[PDB]
Amino acid sequence: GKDYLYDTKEENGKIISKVVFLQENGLLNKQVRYEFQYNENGKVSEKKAFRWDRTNDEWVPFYQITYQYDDQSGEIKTNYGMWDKKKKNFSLNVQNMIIPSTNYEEIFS
Repeated sequence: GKDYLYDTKEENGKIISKVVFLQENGLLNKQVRYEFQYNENGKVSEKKAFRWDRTNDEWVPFYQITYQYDDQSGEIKTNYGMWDKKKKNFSLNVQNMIIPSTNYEEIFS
């Protein structure tokens, strides 16, 4: 079965990072690391996700989402890109999607 151990760092009131460990059949492995940055209004502006590379034991960038907010829309506009290991940017498989504002807290995984 799957259980999860979460390690969350907060600076004052804001989550800055979260690591998810997968617990499965008595094993414990790093699964994903999230890092968060915030706009001037204190809302999340950027989420970066890292994979755990077991060949080298290091966090490697995986994807990046940026978030834009609108007064009247009730909607958050998100722009996602995957890490391109040659270009060293998030230019692969770029896609846009809308999150309802009511699901804001789910950004923190």
